[PDB]
Order: sequence, then structure tokens, then C-alpha cells
Amino acid sequence: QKLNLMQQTMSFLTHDLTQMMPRPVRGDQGQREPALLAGAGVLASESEGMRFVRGGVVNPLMRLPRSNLLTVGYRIHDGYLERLAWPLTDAAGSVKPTMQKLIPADSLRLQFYDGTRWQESWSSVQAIPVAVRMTLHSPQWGEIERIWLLRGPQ
Amino acid sequence: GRTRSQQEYQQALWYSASAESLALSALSLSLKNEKRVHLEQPWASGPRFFPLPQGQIAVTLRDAQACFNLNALAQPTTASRPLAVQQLIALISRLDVPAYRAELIAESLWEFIDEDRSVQTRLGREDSEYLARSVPFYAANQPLADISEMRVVQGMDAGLYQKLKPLVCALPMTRQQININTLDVTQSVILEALFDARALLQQRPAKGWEDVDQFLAQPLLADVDERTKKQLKTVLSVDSNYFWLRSDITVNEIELTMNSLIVRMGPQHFSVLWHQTGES
Amino acid sequence: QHVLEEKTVAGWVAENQTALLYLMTRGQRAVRQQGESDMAGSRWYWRTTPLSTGNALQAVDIEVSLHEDFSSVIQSRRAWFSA
Ligand SMILES: [Ca+2]
Ligand SMILES: [Ca+2]
Ligand SMILES: [Ca+2]
Ligand SMILES: [Cl-]
Repeated sequence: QKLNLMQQTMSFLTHDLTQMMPRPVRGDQGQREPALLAGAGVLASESEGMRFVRGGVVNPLMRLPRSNLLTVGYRIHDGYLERLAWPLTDAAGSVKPTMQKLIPADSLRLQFYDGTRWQESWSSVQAIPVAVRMTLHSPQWGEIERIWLLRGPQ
Repeated sequence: GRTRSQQEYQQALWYSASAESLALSALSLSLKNEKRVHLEQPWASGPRFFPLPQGQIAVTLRDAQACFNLNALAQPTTASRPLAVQQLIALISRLDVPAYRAELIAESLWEFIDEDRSVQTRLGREDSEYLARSVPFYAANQPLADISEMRVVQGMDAGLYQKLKPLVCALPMTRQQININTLDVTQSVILEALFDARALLQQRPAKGWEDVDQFLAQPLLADVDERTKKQLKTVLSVDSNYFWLRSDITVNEIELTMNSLIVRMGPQHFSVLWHQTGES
Repeated sequence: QHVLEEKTVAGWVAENQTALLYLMTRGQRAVRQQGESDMAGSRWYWRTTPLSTGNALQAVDIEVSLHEDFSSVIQSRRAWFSA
């Protein structure tokens, strides 16, 4: 249960991060924004935040005019890790994200592996990392670190 | 119970990373001293199967440049209708689509991919089309990241999308570099488009053409005009830098399909650009 | 529940160290590595041992234990790499 929520959390994260796309986006008013936006206060996070595009939507009949990509994000809000999901890319500001309260958590720190070194910030417009290291502090578990590959071996 | 599955799916992704590692291996080894990309090379024999504890992987590699790259529409141009637009209208026409609708879609695609927010086509539309939708959004105004982004353009449906899918792609290049050596005979409508004949591909040499000039000067293309040949020369290739990996992974009851786009980085260096779970 | 939680946290260490193997070179993967990772307030020892594969493609086992001497492996993983 405490375990279920953590397992859920890790599941959401793995499914999102491991299918990240090197796709720049248009923001709430159509402004150009980077493929991966990450750092202090991203999505009004109380800690670090991140926002990116991922694929892997399976919709083999392709019945509605929609692509197989989504925009997702993670932040700390009200003492919780929270997942935000938009149902498509480059969404109008009228389009509001779903919000999923995940584990209690109070600090999210991110590092990014560029293919050579680990760096603390990400600033490319088009390119995405090879790997991401996430650290957070959970009142239920303590300090948790996880490394994800974003796009397999290089 | 969920601990086991989550471990196993994690292990299903790691086998996908294993699958990809093998692909990059096979590509480096078969292409190391090779100047071209053709279907008698070792990478093109498949699928390969490997056992894993409680499962297996199946892997198949294909030439990602064996298709019409829609991102050729991102190419800086200064003509009222560039070549990629002409060719796509010709391609779409050949899928039982009336002249009008084929134009609407191609022009809509042009406007969706071109970086400006202004209209320059009779039938194509920019942000207004897309803000008007049930779930409103903006026009990408950049190269497509995935072929699925085309589903959303003006005059598109599921039937046509699925007809178009085997023939067009979204590569991270604005060039049209179609590898004539790897086009399947079934993709022969592409050639029909590009020539304004499965015979050409049916009769392709065992180890492909040495170059595009050799392709273009074969007896079968005697009567085609010089201008068509000069522009075909700008869009065809005998080489490739992009491959698709399909991996089908099984761990106990878990079945996962992964599609990975691989880029050639050096003579013996290939990398995965991105990957996604795909339809079976 | 305690054992499920233990395997879950040891599982994170195993995953983390498998990811890092994909960032290393072929020669580094060919030799045994081991270390220590502090996670969720406990200390987990890990080590990565090459196995011989069929295809001329590397393999490696990843083991995680609560014990410095690696008795009683909580989580094992196997992974394949290019050679
Ligand atoms: Ca335009
Ligand atoms: Ca545009
Ligand atoms: Ca730690
Ligand atoms: Cl770790």
C-alpha cells in the first residue's frame, strides 16, 4: 500500500522517461520551448521539475485525429510528487493537465548524462539526455536515487 | 505479486536494451568497410531469436531510409510548390485519393512542418485549423518527430493513414535520401510518385546498385526525361544512415514490442536516437 | 511486506547499476565491479560479474546483497551488451 504507491510511482516514471522524444514543443501560448525542460521551479515545482514529450501511445485503429505522443511532467507540490499529463503535444492553454498525486516527497533533484559526463542542468533546445538521475527525499522511505536510460545503449 | 511483474517488466526493458545492443553490434560489423547500404548485407537477414530466462527476444532491422521522408518538407525552399510537395501529391493520388484531397493533405503537411506561422498554399492552414479542434493545439512548425504526427493534418483519416504508413516516414533530416537498394517491391508506388513499376525493384541486382547514376542509366529508364532524372538524383541514394529496430520481447506472460530509431555516428559507431513501445 | 519492501529497494540498486553498465565501455563491463549504495536508509552492496555468451555480445550478472561478503543475494539481474 505504502509499497503499492511506490511501485505505481516507479512504474509511471519508467514508462514516461524511457520513451522520451527529442521533440521541442510550443507552450501555453505557442511560444517555442525545449524538448526537455528541467530544473528548479519547472511547472511551479517546490523543488526541481521536469517536462518532456514521450511516445508509446498505442492506438492501432488511429480513430481520432491524434498522434502517439503525449506531454508529461513531474514536480513537488503540497509535499507530494505529482505527475502532470496533457493528452497531446503543443496543447492550447485552455487544455489542462491531469494531476496524479504520487508518493509524499519534499525535494526532487535531477542530474543528466550527456553521453560523456553527468551534468546538473539541462539546456539544449532539441537534444535529450542519454540518462537521468533522480533523487528525492520521501518521509516514508528516506532518500531514494534512481537512474534511468532514456533511449537505450549508445 | 506486483513486485515480481514490475521487476519482470523492468527486465523486459533491459532485454530491449539487450536487443538494441545486438542491433548496434550487427550494424557495425556488417557495415564497417562498406560504402553502401543494400539488402544482401548481413544486417538485413532476420529475424534473429535469442532465449532469455522465462522468455525470448526477436529482432529485425530495416533501412529507415527505404521510404519517403516527410521532413523533406522542412527544407528551406523558395518556390510556390517545392519538389517534396509535388511528389507527395503524386504519391497520395495513387492511394485512391482524388486530386483535391491529395493536394489538401500535402499542402496541410507543408504548413504544419514549415517554421513560419503564415499560410502560402491554396488549401493549407496554420494555427487556426488546430486551435479549432475538439482538443485544441498549435501547429508543430518543425520537422515531425514521429510519423504519427501526420495523423492530425487536414484531410487525413485512419484508412489513408494506414495506407500511407508503409511508404512515408519522419526522419531527423530535411533531405530526401531514399535508398533505392532497400525499397521493398511493395513500396513501388513511391517510384510511381517520383517518376510523375515493381519491374525496376523486382529486377534490382542481388547486391544493389553501385550508385544512383547506375540506377538512372539502366535500359528501363531510357525514355524518362533528363529533368526528372536530375531531380531524382537529388532525392535518391544507395546509402543510409538510419535504421529501424523492431524487438519483440517476452518475459513470462509479458509481451512487449519496441521500435528503436538508430543513427550511424561513425564507420563502426551506431547509436539509438529514441525508442517507443509499438503496435504488435 | 518487509521482504517485499526489501526486494523492492534492493531491486532499485540492481536497476541503477544495470543502467550504469550501459554507460560504460566494453572493457569495463568485461571485469568484475563492486561497490556500495546507500538507499532508503540502508546500505546495499552490489557487484557485476561477466558471464560467457554464445554470440561474439557480452553478458553480465548484477547482484545485490545486504552483506559486504555477498552471502544471501536479495536481487540478481542479467543483462546483455555489444562486444
Ligand atoms: Ca507556412
Ligand atoms: Ca507553419
Ligand atoms: Ca543514496
Ligand atoms: Cl544504486
